[PDB]
Amino acid sequence: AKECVITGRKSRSGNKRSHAMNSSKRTWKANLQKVRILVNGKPKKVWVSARALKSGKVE
Amino acid sequence: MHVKKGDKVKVITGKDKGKSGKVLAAFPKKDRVLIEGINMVKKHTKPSNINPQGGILNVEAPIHVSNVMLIDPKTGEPTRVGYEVKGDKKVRVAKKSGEVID
Amino acid sequence: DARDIIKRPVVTEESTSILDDKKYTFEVDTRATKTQVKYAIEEIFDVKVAKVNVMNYKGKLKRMGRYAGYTNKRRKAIVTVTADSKEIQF
Amino acid sequence: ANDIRDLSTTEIQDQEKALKEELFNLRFQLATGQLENTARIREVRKAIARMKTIVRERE
RNA sequence: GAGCUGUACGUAAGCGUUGAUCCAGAGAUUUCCGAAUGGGGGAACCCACUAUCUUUAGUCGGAUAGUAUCCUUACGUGAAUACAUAGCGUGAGGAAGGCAGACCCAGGGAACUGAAACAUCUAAGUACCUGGAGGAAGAGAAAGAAAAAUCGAUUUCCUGAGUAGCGGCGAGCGAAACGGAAAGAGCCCAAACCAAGAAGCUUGCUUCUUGGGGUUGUAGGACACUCUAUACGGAGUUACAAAAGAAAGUUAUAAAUGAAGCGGUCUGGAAAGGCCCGCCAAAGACGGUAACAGCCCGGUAGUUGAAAUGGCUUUCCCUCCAGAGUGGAUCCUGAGUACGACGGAACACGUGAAAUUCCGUCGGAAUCCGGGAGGACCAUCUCCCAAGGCUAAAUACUCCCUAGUGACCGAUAGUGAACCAGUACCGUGAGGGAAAGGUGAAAAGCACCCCGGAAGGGGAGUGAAACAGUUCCUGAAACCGUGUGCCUA
RNA sequence: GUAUGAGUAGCGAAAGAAGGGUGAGAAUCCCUUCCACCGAAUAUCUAAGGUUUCCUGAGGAAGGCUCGUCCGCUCAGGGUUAGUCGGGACCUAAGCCGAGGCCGAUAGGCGUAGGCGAUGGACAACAGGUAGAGAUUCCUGUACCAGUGCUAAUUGUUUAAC
Ligand SMILES: [Mg+2]
Ligand SMILES: [Mg+2]
Ligand SMILES: [Mg+2]
Ligand SMILES: [Mg+2]
Ligand SMILES: [Mg+2]
Ligand SMILES: [Mg+2]
Ligand SMILES: [Mg+2]
Ligand SMILES: [Mg+2]
Ligand SMILES: [Mg+2]
Ligand SMILES: [Mg+2]
Ligand SMILES: [Mg+2]
Ligand SMILES: [Mg+2]
Ligand SMILES: [Mg+2]
Ligand SMILES: [Mg+2]
Ligand SMILES: [Mg+2]
Ligand SMILES: [Mg+2]
Ligand SMILES: [Mg+2]
Ligand SMILES: [Mg+2]
Ligand SMILES: [Mg+2]
Ligand SMILES: [Mg+2]
Ligand SMILES: [Mg+2]
Ligand SMILES: [Mg+2]
Ligand SMILES: [Mg+2]
Ligand SMILES: [Mg+2]
Ligand SMILES: [Mg+2]
Ligand SMILES: [Mg+2]
Ligand SMILES: [Mg+2]
Ligand SMILES: [Mg+2]
Ligand SMILES: [Mg+2]
Ligand SMILES: [Mg+2]
Ligand SMILES: [Mg+2]
Ligand SMILES: [Mg+2]
Ligand SMILES: [Mg+2]
Ligand SMILES: [Mg+2]
Ligand SMILES: [Mg+2]
Ligand SMILES: [Mg+2]
Ligand SMILES: [Mg+2]
Ligand SMILES: [Mg+2]
Ligand SMILES: [Mg+2]
Ligand SMILES: [Mg+2]
Ligand SMILES: [Mg+2]
Ligand SMILES: [Mg+2]
Ligand SMILES: [Mg+2]
Ligand SMILES: [Mg+2]
Ligand SMILES: [Mg+2]
Ligand SMILES: [Mg+2]
Ligand SMILES: [Mg+2]
Ligand SMILES: [Mg+2]
Ligand SMILES: [Mg+2]
Ligand SMILES: [Mg+2]
Ligand SMILES: [Mg+2]
Ligand SMILES: [Mg+2]
Ligand SMILES: [Mg+2]
Ligand SMILES: [Mg+2]
Ligand SMILES: [Mg+2]
Ligand SMILES: [Mg+2]
Ligand SMILES: [Mg+2]
Ligand SMILES: [Mg+2]
Ligand SMILES: [Mg+2]
Ligand SMILES: [Mg+2]
Ligand SMILES: [Mg+2]
Ligand SMILES: [Mg+2]
Repeated sequence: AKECVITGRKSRSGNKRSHAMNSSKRTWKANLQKVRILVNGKPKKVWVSARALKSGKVE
Repeated sequence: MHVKKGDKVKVITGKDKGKSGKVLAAFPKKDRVLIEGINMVKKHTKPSNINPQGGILNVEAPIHVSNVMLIDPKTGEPTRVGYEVKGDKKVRVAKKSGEVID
Repeated sequence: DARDIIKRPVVTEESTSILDDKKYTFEVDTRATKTQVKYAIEEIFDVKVAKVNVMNYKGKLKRMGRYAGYTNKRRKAIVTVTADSKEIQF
Repeated sequence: ANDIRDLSTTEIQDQEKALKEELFNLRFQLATGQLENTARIREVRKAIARMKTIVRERE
């Protein structure tokens, strides 16, 4: 449920590496901001990524 | 089975080979037949409500149905049997004399 | 379902002994209440019931050789009728 | 069975009631120890069952 | 088509040629628990409310139906707060849970071990957990493979080849195209434009919906004109639009018919065996029967059969349908996209001279005089047209049903389980987990007498056999006894 | 599966004796008398836990550390009765579940309204009898709690009994 409501990007896993190439597990998160938009004829607060926010949505 | 209660029987094999008798009972589940005067056994029976005195009772025992052949009511010899639907009923037919046993 | 609430009478020494005090012992199905038993008895037998007592019996463990099980559960009712009432023959 | 279908769906239930009374009396006699032939129980039970079958299938 | 009321004996009471028991198709009934759903709960229990009816003199009692939560939708009521929204109520649709310990797609993801230590690497994207499925899934109609010449959507198999490569260049990991086969099938959008309606008033305009038109690289389409065509013809519920109804045939789920030795004789408890004679065969499969049966029984080859229900195939019905050409003003051809930096992952490819694909974060195009690839990159050439979607077959697996097979086991074997076995038993629990087949052809399962309370014996009897007597075919060794030939204080 | 150790270790705290009986059989079962032991228990109730072990009639293979005619053992029949006792239909504590809600790769975690949950709060019956097995439950006397109908008087009607 912690994900963007437009272009629903969320966290994904991957590796953290050191010099000497030791490998460990980590995640990458999206920068979702809690913003008030019109999901219907009504406004509400939702998670929206900052990428989906630079052209098109109405705050 | 091929042999019914109330039929006439010729015994084809066994200790009583060559004898004839009548069917007193039939046991199709276990495939045996009871025939009068055939295969007599002696039972040692204690006194009981049935058989008040008890003793060595000489009675009959079943034999296998394959040791048996039907006797033609007219020709009087053991025959294999066929089946012919004559009228509204399927009847048994002697396969030597070509006649109806029933 | 009066004939379903009452199954059969109970015939033992204790029940036969109490037969003379206008008390009748019956086996009833395991879901019936006292009131249902009372009205079923009054409809089947045309008596006037004064009181009903009930009790429950568990099944007994039994064995008949390598196999063990239980007998049925039972619900037992004693019905006492009024002084000015007819009787049940048994 | 075919003669049951000749009844007017109201005498059918009178027959059912009479059969239920007979079955109860039979079980009373069996418990008391005064029932001579016990094969009547099956007959009465099957008769009631077929009454009910014919009533139900008439809807 | 003559017996039957199971294992399972027996007693009792009954039923069947006025056709039972039995076999196959289709119906009816189907307590309580369990997603469990009126509320609760320690599984199979407890306690209700609302309507209609019923019983009683009335409380008491009884019957039937409805009553969970969430999602979508229609209608109605309705706050702070004026309009309105949130909220609340009713109705209509849908979901929920299980599993075949298999097969496949996705999210997350070890360690032991190997490297003769060990950290990069390996094991291995394995085990495992979680979510979605389907009878298959996934992939799929070129921004492809290639290279003096071309091919023409995917998938699977054989080769290429342990090659080219990757790699503390160690241990190890390891392709692809060409070539040969199985199977084969192609299509719908978005956008230019047309027509209609509606909202904003961007105020005579844009922007929302519906319908038509149109989908491609020799560029294609809109747009202009010619020709034909509105069912003449064509297609269809497996993609290409979707829902029905008939008839014929075939098949599956019970069955019917079906040849030929009672042949003589020997042994025997019994003949299917030995010896001597016959016969059938589109039938000498298999099993049974007192010992080893083509001709005794059930059957087998061949030939027939279906009231009812299911499947499949054809035909009808039904339903739906514009496709060629010539032009090159103007217009359209998928944007926070492709790409780039940084950090990671997948590619046989460990950052490397690293193309190609994906994820997070920032920046960020062109648009036919356009864009991408050909293993850094530039120029030339060649091939192609991304950022929308659907698609059968060839491939994977077996909890099952039907018919069979085996130089597979034969009771310490074969399943843990040939026997009332996931049972007995052990453990708080998750869980662990046995032992145990054989009388006889037929119960003919020992009437009667004797010792003994019985158990157990000795006779008598049955049987071919009782030294086959209800842990019963055979009956080895250890081990325990009684008797005796030779030796021994 | 069967030996050796071996007829060996052991037979799990304690006072018994005699006379009658039963029986195929008696140190061990029944009866009588005398003796001995416990007695803030080794007595009487009652929660938990067990689940038919309870009563009667038969029995003596196995079980009982010996014996057994006996048994908590085997077989067949029986036995548990509530308006008032303890629990539910009444209440809540710790704790648990939890519509919407908040949070989070999945799975889920937390939590409001609400609801479950006694070890606690509230709540009406006593004394006798019962010889095979139940008793504040059955029966006999005498009660109480909550309700209902039917009678008989009283009283009230929308400035409104209740
Ligand atoms: Mg690694
Ligand atoms: Mg962002
Ligand atoms: Mg930004
Ligand atoms: Mg009552
Ligand atoms: Mg009770
Ligand atoms: Mg009980
Ligand atoms: Mg009881
Ligand atoms: Mg039912
Ligand atoms: Mg439930
Ligand atoms: Mg519930
Ligand atoms: Mg209960
Ligand atoms: Mg009522
Ligand atoms: Mg509303
Ligand atoms: Mg207002
Ligand atoms: Mg499911
Ligand atoms: Mg499935
Ligand atoms: Mg690792
Ligand atoms: Mg790996
Ligand atoms: Mg690897
Ligand atoms: Mg799974
Ligand atoms: Mg499916
Ligand atoms: Mg397939
Ligand atoms: Mg697919
Ligand atoms: Mg193609
Ligand atoms: Mg295309
Ligand atoms: Mg081509
Ligand atoms: Mg193939
Ligand atoms: Mg179209
Ligand atoms: Mg054109
Ligand atoms: Mg002969
Ligand atoms: Mg002889
Ligand atoms: Mg011969
Ligand atoms: Mg053959
Ligand atoms: Mg054979
Ligand atoms: Mg022959
Ligand atoms: Mg653009
Ligand atoms: Mg490039
Ligand atoms: Mg690059
Ligand atoms: Mg290439
Ligand atoms: Mg190309
Ligand atoms: Mg697809
Ligand atoms: Mg053996
Ligand atoms: Mg045998
Ligand atoms: Mg045998
Ligand atoms: Mg004696
Ligand atoms: Mg004896
Ligand atoms: Mg022998
Ligand atoms: Mg023998
Ligand atoms: Mg021996
Ligand atoms: Mg020996
Ligand atoms: Mg000697
Ligand atoms: Mg020993
Ligand atoms: Mg004494
Ligand atoms: Mg017991
Ligand atoms: Mg013992
Ligand atoms: Mg001892
Ligand atoms: Mg005695
Ligand atoms: Mg006893
Ligand atoms: Mg109470
Ligand atoms: Mg309550
Ligand atoms: Mg009280
Ligand atoms: Mg009163």
